[PDB]
Amino acid sequence: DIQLTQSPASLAVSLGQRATISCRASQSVSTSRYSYMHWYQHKPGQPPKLLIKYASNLESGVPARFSGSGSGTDFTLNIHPVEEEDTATYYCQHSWENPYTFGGGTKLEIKR
Amino acid sequence: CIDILKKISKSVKFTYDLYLVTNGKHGKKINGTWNGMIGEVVMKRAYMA
Amino acid sequence: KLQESGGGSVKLGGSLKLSCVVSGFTFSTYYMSWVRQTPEKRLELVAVINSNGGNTYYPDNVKGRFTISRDNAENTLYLQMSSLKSEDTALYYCARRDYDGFAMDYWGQGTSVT
Amino acid sequence: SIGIAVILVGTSDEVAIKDAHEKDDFHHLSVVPRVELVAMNETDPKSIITRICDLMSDRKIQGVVFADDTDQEAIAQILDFISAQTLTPILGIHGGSSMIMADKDESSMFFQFGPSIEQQASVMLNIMEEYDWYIFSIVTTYFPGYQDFVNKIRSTIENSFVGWELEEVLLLDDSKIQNQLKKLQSPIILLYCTKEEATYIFEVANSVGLTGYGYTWIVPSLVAGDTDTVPSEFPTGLISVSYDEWDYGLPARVRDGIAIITTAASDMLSEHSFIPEPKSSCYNTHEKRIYQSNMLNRYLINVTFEGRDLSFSEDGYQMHPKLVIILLNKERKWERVGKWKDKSLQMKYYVWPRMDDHLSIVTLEEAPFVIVESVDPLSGTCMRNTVPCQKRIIPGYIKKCCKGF
Amino acid sequence: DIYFRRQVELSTMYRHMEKHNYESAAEAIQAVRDNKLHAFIWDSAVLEFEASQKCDLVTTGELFFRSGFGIGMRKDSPWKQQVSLSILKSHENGFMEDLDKT
Amino acid sequence: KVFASTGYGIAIQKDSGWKRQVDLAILQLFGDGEMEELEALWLTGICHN
Amino acid sequence: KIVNIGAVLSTRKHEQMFREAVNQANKRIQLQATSVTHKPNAIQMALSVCEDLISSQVYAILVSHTPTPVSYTAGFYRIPVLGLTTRMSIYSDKSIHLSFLRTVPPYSHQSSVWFEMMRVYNWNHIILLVSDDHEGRAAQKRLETLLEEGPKAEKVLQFDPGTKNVTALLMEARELEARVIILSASEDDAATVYRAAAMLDMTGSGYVWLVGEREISGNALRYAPDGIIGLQLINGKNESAHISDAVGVVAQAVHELLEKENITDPPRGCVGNTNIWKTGPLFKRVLMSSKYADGVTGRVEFNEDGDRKFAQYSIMNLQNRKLVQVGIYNGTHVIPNDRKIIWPGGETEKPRGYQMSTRLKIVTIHQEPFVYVKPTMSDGTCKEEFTVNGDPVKKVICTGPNDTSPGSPRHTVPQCCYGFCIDLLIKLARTMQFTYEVHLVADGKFGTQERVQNSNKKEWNGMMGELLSGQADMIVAPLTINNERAQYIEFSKPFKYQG
Repeated sequence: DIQLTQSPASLAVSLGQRATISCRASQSVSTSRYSYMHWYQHKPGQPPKLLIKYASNLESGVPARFSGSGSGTDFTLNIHPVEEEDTATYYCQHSWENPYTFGGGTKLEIKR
Repeated sequence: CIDILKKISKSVKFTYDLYLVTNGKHGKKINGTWNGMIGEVVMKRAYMA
Repeated sequence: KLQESGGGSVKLGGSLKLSCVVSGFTFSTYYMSWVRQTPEKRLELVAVINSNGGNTYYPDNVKGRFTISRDNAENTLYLQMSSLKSEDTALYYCARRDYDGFAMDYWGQGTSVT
Repeated sequence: SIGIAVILVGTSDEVAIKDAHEKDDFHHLSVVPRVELVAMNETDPKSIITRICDLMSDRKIQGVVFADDTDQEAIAQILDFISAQTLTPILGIHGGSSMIMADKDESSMFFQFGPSIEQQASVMLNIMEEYDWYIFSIVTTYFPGYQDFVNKIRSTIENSFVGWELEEVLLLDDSKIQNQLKKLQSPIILLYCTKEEATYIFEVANSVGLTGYGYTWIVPSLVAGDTDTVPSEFPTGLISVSYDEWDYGLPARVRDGIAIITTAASDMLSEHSFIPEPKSSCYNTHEKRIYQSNMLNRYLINVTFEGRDLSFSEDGYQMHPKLVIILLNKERKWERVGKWKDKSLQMKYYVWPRMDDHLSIVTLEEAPFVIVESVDPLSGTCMRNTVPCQKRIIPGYIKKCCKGF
Repeated sequence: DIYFRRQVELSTMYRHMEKHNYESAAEAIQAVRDNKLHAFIWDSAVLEFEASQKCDLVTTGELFFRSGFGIGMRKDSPWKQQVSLSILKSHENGFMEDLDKT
Repeated sequence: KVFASTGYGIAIQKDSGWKRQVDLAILQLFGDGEMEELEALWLTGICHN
Repeated sequence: KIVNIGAVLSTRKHEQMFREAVNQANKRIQLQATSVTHKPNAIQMALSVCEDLISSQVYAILVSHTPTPVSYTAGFYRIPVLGLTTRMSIYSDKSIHLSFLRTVPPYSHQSSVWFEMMRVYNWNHIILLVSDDHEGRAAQKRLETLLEEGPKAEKVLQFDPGTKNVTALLMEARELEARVIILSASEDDAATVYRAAAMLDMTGSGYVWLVGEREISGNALRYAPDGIIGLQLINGKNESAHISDAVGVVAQAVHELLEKENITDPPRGCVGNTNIWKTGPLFKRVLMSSKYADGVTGRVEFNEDGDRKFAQYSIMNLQNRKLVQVGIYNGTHVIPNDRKIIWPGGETEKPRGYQMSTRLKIVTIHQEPFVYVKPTMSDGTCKEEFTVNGDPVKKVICTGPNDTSPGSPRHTVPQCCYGFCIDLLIKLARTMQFTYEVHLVADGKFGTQERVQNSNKKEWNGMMGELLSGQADMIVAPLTINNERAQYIEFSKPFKYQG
């Protein structure tokens, strides 16, 4: 089975930085013309929604202080610059045929 | 070196004329002016040495 | 839109009905889910449904330990689990899915099954 | 439960349809073939689009295959536009459906069939390696796709040990064409054109004087067009491949496309809970078609049935088809040469077919005068400045690499 | 490899030497002393150095190529003429021969 | 052992375009070894060895 | 002799001016005007396509705004078309045979004017960025045709459309010795480069910038620095002028055509009949030979694609949010004199120059005796090594690869150098030259032109690949000279003669 894993799962950088969060897995999933992972991010307790559909496809009512790239077995998300409401845990999902494959979770704080 | 020139004339498809050095030997520079084959070609005739 | 109804404390090997009130959209053409959030934050699965009620799908380790029923007219999904061991103590989220639809667009708040 | 249509235009064998159709080979996996039969007689691509829109492609059936018996070309564009607007798959079976070899954008589907032109160029080399005979000249028309396989074959020869050469590639379409054909000294003239183009060039080349006995031509079936005609001017003993669908007939290709749809459906539905429903109106969907980034060609490109991996490329060219190599005749339009199946060449008699200059030479190996090596294991032939041996298997084709002083 | 590919007369031996080809010269340098290797082909500039330096090897002469060691630049550089002029200047003092001594 | 590293070269002054043709033709001529055979025709002595 | 003509048009006013142009071109031989609306949907255009083909007397169809789901049917019946509002280069492939004799050029033909910019400039330090698309690839082959005759500076820069990723790619372009930037992409990628070059200060002094027309939109216009020189096609929007000229060209065509033989009209209705109507392409041959003396848009003539014969180009300079129209390009004739050019560095003059660096990279492999790769000291320095006369030999840093061993690409090692040609470069840099940079090649190969297996590409490897890719600038090595390396790479005088 493919398994997503996230790195680094816990960190805290100051304001206005290039907050890059990588995610790794075993097999290449993004093949034909669309990429395959949905970045989820939300605070602990509350469900803020998806923010990136396939690789960088933003959703309704999102900030512009982040981006997502990567291919093969290594995608990533890069928050740049860094907001003040960035005390949330971020998540990865592309499933497979095989029902649903999840990653871990990256909790981020703001240095002060 | 004549047969070398014959292969060059076959490769780049050029004809020629085989003129000889009559004055000077090889380009001895006299008061800044070459004689010889060098003073021949520096007279701008598009010469070949 | 979505709000997890129930959960609570279950005994070892016990059964629990997991409900979720849905307000805003219909069931007979739309697609939802049930995922699991451990206290160790290991994202797992609870229930896989169809977009039209239809059929369902069972995740492999929890297969045979739950059943799903969709009452489409009253807009509340039902989920009756069974044989809940010590390794199902986790926060469970109900989430509406996409039109693809292996992404999720909407979410419930989250029930807590101990 | 997959609503499938099989559609034909004329010359139907409906009992082979009734017979092929085995439910026990679809032995209760997730799906059952809800099959419906359509027969037509149309030269009418407009009503072909409209009534199929009016059929259960809007209402019930999510997947359909299609066969023909003609040589039409716009069926490619009909494929491309239904692929452009509808994720419903349409497939190519026979006639002007497998004769469709057209490049396209990343589509929703393709009229998937057997071989490519790249496979035909490779087996054309494999025959010229095996039957010890040497290409030096190609001609082409302005058909899109001419130069890729040309640059392929010439660069493929440049990496081999022994080497074919090349006189000329003639990109063409003023009857001084005969004077450019006068410069061709190869025994092999490869050609990319159409059948009416071929018959015109056969009138031109027989007006040159380079006719069927001296310099033999080699075509693919797309140049031959229909594989069941000598229209006007076909010279004797020419070479062509399509061809294993002729060995199939109707119900083998029915068992091909039906089981490919049912398998690739269970490929998706192996872990997916459902299948996307057919959209209620083809020319008025326009909101529901964008609900599915389709992407099921991951499961369509890798389908194996009865131990046969019907695997395609990205443009739906089958990676493992069978190739039947066929000669013409003086009286017939095709007879036989042999077969080809996925880097396996099986030809008849290992004798170059012909219609005195050659002299059978008997000899014994004695170094340094005669040195007999074997053939190279990577290719199967002799090197530069070596000649093939012929020694009796005690067929006599033990063929080795003779050389020496 | 380029010269033995383009000359088809020894192409049989070029196919034979294809089967045992090496990655660096320092391998064949050790391998002649390993005495599993009959002969290696190289420019004389390194060969007569190693014959002079370490010990216990010979060469049979017969300079097949007779070539030089230029300097590689991109085409239409502004650094051809004056650079080759300094090449002449390094020749016109024996400083080339000085580094040859050193 | 000699005291110079010098070389004879064919000269055309300013050689507009033809320099590119002639130098690749020279490297072509060295690329086949007929130059060595021309040394066997011209530049071979008897009493050295 | 009455001839119908279809015309897929958006509004009824277009069909009215179409009918009036038909009556004006009925001066000669009669014409007939049928009115075709422009369908909003693709499949409905393919629905209503041959309800106008019931009238078989239509011999040409005008189209407007993609017209893909209607142009195929006309090329399927070999009808000569005019794609009036086409800026797409996919139809410029005339091997599809669903194309038309050209109006105004689709996009890429302005690059000929970009090649004629060196008739003003003769610049030869020019960098090209291409967004990876087929239309970009067609512009690539257009520039390669334009170069073959100079401004032959730099090959290409590739770009993947759909990501931002500019700075990580094109940070190298700050260093590549040239000042001319040519953009060929979408408008959104144009805004992405605009903000990233603002972050990189790549739109400062010296940096002259060249764009096309479709990059110029209001999203890019907010991010365009004031000083960019932009192009604009003359009569991009006067559709009715192209309508009346198209009526005059087809009336010239049917003026020639009504004096011919073997007319053989199309079938009435699209179907129920054969589809190999033979006088289709012959009418397109007549339309290929049809000319036009003068019109409201000027003299309409045809190139090999049918293109418009010195399509004039209004040129603008964005100076403080206002596109000041610089003047008119007309083929051989140039933007004459009239308006002052503000350049994107606050400059008033054209920067006629570039940046010949005093820091070049000299990359080579290890080769005894001429190179002895020595490990550095404990502080990363060199051991003081003496001659036979005690002279300190110059040990400069030969910055190695990430290999200490081939297969462990981890140890990016300093490895200060030792060898014969080291002192030769020391001599040359003392005499003439600069503070260099030295790297050691990873694979350690001389490298041959090996065939890549990706549909007939052949790429030099090793140092030959590095110098051809610009990773190295000077190659000092004990390397022989063959014709093969001399096919592309300039060689110096052969220093050490050898055998």
